[PDB]
Amino acid sequence: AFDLVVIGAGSGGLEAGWNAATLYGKRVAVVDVQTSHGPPFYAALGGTCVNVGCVPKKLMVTGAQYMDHLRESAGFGWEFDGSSVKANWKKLIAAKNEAVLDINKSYEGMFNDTEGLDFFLGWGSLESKNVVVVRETADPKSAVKERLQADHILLATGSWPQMPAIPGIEHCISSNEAFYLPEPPRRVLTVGGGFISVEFAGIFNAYKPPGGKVTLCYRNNLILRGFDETIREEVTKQLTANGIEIMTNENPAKVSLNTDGSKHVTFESGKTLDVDVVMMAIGRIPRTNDLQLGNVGVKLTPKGGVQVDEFSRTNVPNIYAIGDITDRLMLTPVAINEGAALVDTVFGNKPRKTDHTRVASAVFSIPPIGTCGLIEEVAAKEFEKVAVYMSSFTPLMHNISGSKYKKFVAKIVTNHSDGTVLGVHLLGDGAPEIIQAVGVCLRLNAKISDFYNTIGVHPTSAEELCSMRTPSYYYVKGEKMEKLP
Amino acid sequence: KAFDLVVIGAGSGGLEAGWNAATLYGKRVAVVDVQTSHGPPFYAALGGTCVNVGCVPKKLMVTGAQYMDHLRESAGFGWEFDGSSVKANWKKLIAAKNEAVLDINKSYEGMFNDTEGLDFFLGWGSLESKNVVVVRETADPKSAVKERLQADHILLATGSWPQMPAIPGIEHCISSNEAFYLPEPPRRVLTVGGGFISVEFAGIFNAYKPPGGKVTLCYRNNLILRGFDETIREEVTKQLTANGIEIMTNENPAKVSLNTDGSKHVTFESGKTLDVDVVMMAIGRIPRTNDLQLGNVGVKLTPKGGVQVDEFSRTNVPNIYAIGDITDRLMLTPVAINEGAALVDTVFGNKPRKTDHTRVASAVFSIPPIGTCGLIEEVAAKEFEKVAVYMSSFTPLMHNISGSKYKKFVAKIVTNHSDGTVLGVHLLGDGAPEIIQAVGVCLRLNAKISDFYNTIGVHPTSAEELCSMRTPSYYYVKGEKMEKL
Ligand SMILES: Cc1cc2nc3c(=O)[nH]c(=O)nc-3n(C[C@H](O)[C@H](O)[C@H](O)COP(=O)(O)OP(=O)(O)OC[C@H]3O[C@@H](n4cnc5c(N)ncnc54)[C@H](O)[C@@H]3O)c2cc1C
Ligand SMILES: Cc1cc2nc3c(=O)[nH]c(=O)nc-3n(C[C@H](O)[C@H](O)[C@H](O)COP(=O)(O)OP(=O)(O)OC[C@H]3O[C@@H](n4cnc5c(N)ncnc54)[C@H](O)[C@@H]3O)c2cc1C
Ligand SMILES: c1cc2cc(-c3ncc(C4(N5CCCC5)CCCCC4)s3)ccc2[nH]1
Ligand SMILES: c1cc2cc(-c3ncc(C4(N5CCCC5)CCCCC4)s3)ccc2[nH]1
Ligand SMILES: c1cc2cc(-c3ncc(C4(N5CCCC5)CCCCC4)s3)ccc2[nH]1
Repeated sequence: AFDLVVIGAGSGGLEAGWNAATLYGKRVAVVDVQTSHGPPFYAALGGTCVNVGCVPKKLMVTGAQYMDHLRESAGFGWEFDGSSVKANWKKLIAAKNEAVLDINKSYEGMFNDTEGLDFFLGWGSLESKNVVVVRETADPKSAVKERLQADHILLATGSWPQMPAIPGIEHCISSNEAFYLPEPPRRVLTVGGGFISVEFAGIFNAYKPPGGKVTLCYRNNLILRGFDETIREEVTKQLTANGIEIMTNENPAKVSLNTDGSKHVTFESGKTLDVDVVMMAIGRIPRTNDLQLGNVGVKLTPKGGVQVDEFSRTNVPNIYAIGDITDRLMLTPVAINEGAALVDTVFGNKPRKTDHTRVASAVFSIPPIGTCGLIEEVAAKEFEKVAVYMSSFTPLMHNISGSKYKKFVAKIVTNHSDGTVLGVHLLGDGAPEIIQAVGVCLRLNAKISDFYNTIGVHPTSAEELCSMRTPSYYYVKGEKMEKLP
Repeated sequence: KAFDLVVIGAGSGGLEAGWNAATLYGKRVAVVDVQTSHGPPFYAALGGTCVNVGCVPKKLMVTGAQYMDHLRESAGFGWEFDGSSVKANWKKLIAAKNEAVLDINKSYEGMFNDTEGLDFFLGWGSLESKNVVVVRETADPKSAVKERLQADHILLATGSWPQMPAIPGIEHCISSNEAFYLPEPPRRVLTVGGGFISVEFAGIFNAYKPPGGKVTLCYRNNLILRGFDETIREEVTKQLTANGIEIMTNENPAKVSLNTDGSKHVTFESGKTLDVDVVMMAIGRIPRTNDLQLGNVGVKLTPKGGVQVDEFSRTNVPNIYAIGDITDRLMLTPVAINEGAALVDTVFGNKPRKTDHTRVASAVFSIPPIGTCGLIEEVAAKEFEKVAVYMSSFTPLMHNISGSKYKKFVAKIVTNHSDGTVLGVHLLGDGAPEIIQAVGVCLRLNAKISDFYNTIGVHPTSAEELCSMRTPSYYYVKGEKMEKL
């Protein structure tokens, strides 16, 4: 039967499926490859976010921040036995595991008491345009155990870590394995400039044993591509100031094992480095190869993502795709938004589509980032006159903390014609929390004057966004100079 | 000496006015204050109450006090150290706060020194005549004249002063002013008042008290923090009690006597007794009109005691104005600052401006803190016929792991249900003050509840919860509460 079958019980899949059984009394199947977090498939019921993404990572960052809190407390008069201090990775992971497994179970409970909503363990594939094969493994020639007849098929299998084709890649891990290392690595190399590499660099930096060293490498000049440039250079500096070695214009060429089990990394430049863990975080790719999409001619974009329209529909009439598989904005709240939007269009004539512009996102680096809308060099290309407001203060408390390097950065980008805010980019503690309501402002087509005529809350870092009245420089036609001529 | 503007009180509102008039419109400005830096004998100084004995030093001290929690909470995330080696040094906190405040003092001098048309005068300002501010050596009219400043315009900006009740033994009590300079942290302390100052200091003393210590907060009425949201009022009461602070509602001191060792024997009106080492009165703050000689020129006061002003900060006497705490409206730094800016724009610029006093975001730095903007349920139910109340409250995952399960987060949105416009937002928990800032911008844009829940969330954050409340938890219709329509 089944009005809807969902392949992938993640952020997008679970929302679409719940908004259908409960909202419209439809019959829904959901397929995922595990009931609980962990090896060998890592992602499981709940999604990447719940099992090996946003949720456990936040807890681990929050754990890592305590290295700073402990150090910084001395400036405020706190003393304790310094050389009795121990960062217990194993207690942290155990505490993370129980937190995730609690959510695993709650969804398990959700399924086992909601009619029109049933869950099927195993690997979903596309047999025909109205049937989904639930096999036992990813092997297409493994035992079948269900064949779900479907009116509507939703593809929500998420994304998967990218690995470059070098010798020794088997000895490298991804973020997935990072969540389940039995020991915190003494020497670790995270590969890539993206947010995952940066966040884990901070986590490992906090929990590493004595004699330790995190190194982060990037093949190009400046990490965190696609983020505001001043923020990119500052985060680089502040990570450096907290002991992380940032190693740009380098890329691993091979990886051999040493006689102790550690990794001997050789870079393209000929430079070498011995580490205990090599974590590849060079990209996330859409997870399509186990779905047998060739069997029904489901089309892909030039980059291996499932092509869809503004209503999440493929070339195949009653097959849909949401979340990370579409290779767009890889964010849990967007995948959730797409899932809820997909349903009420199809199962309730409430035609909603998701807005992908001006979406607030964070990066829980130490220090963290918050961002919404366009960066300045992008805004310059589809607007005639762009204004950039910039304020970079060392917060109140870090004069005392001993963490003088912790500069807060606040940047607003406008179409200077009418002063509409196109972008807002924040660096420093609080940024992720500050930016959320900035999302709401941008959605209300807020102008710069709406910010600086708003009365500040003092003392806050957020305050700064209401204290910038005059541009620092402009972009006209795409050119950067200080004064408007 | 002849000037365009003479400002009495070099504080939040005063300085902003003087700086703006001098730097934006090239006017000749004199600013008067009794000290160039913080502390005894006059506490407030160049920079204002906020810089010297207010928002700035109290935040640093709250931040200091938060490390008690962080150190305890770190164990949940695998941090190990000798807990019996932990102790807080109060003199180091005070010393560090002193440096930070001093640098702002030092910075404000040098602003005067380098900006022409903007001069500082040390001493006590007063109205001799409608165009003459007299500066004397002391607050006493009999003291020697130092200057007689001719003025086209006079701005009164002397702030407020701690109200001290007229009970016997009041001499043995202190105010916030002296609390900032205590040589030792009080083992036992009574903070008298239900307002934000008392609460914040109770948290500070709670963290820094020595072994066997006890903070007690008393308040003559039933529930602390009048004017704030009732759930938050009741929660922060629980969370303070949960962290070891004894709350003493419906109680009020009647007298104080000295014990043999120098401690304080408080007797309440109810007859109950309590021994403490410090009694800090924070029962209110009253406009500082004592020493300004307002009767000489006939400046009128409100029946409440503040300087009466129209919406453009004008007194009854032409060319004499007043802003900030002396007007006895919203005793907040940014409001005074906005009032000063609006005043200088109007008088010396060619466009009238006035401070909007509604929908002003504000904070309380309890642990955890409050962030709030707009109306509370009860006030909204008098103004509007139909009122919705969206609510969300839970102990966040982080704190279930931390061990501080008492730390229940609270988000609330008050709406006029007729059109859905947000009238009030209220928050309790980590990052609340940072979150609420951009919420101030939203409300200025007359945002509706739909604009929040249709905005895409940032995950994982506390703020996210503001964009996830789609149906009212209850309603207020025609003034009456009900769980339904
Ligand atoms: C380390 C890390 C940190 C992140 N942090 C954040 C963050 O802070 N904020 C944020 O917004 N986003 C974050 N993300 C991204 C976020 O997790 C994804 O955007 C989100 O999970 C997308 O949801 P989805 O439904 O598209 O895919 P997912 O939620 O990943 O769901 C895919 C699910 O489908 C299952 N599956 C796959 N193939 C099959 C098959 N053939 N048959 C059956 N089941 C299958 C998988 O087991 C998986 O559980 C992070 C990602 C990573 C890797
Ligand atoms: C403990 C405490 C905590 C606070 N926390 C916050 C907060 O977190 N956020 C917030 O927004 N607000 C806070 N406030 C309120 C804030 O400090 C005031 O609202 C603000 O300082 C008012 O500024 P003002 O310009 O009215 O006068 P003030 O800033 O108070 O300055 C007035 C100045 O006038 C001087 N003066 C007085 N008499 C004379 C005279 N005769 N001649 C010359 N000079 C004179 C004084 O020395 C003083 O420096 C706090 C207040 C206190 C007491
Ligand atoms: C019986 C019902 C039941 C429901 C839940 C839910 N958890 C989260 C739920 C929600 N979504 C998120 C992922 C798909 C469901 C839907 C209702 C509340 C908002 C989250 S419902 C969890 C356990 C349950 N047991
Ligand atoms: C040496 C120090 C020095 C400091 C300043 C200022 N610091 C803060 C200033 C501002 N205010 C604070 C109170 C009214 C002026 C004015 C600019 C906006 C931010 C704060 S101006 C200006 C010139 C200075 N020369
Ligand atoms: C610049 C001046 C300055 C002055 C003080 C104090 N002055 C008086 C102080 C007090 N002295 C009395 C003798 C022991 C404590 C008296 C005022 C109340 C707090 C302590 S603290 C503290 C910090 C200061 N920085």
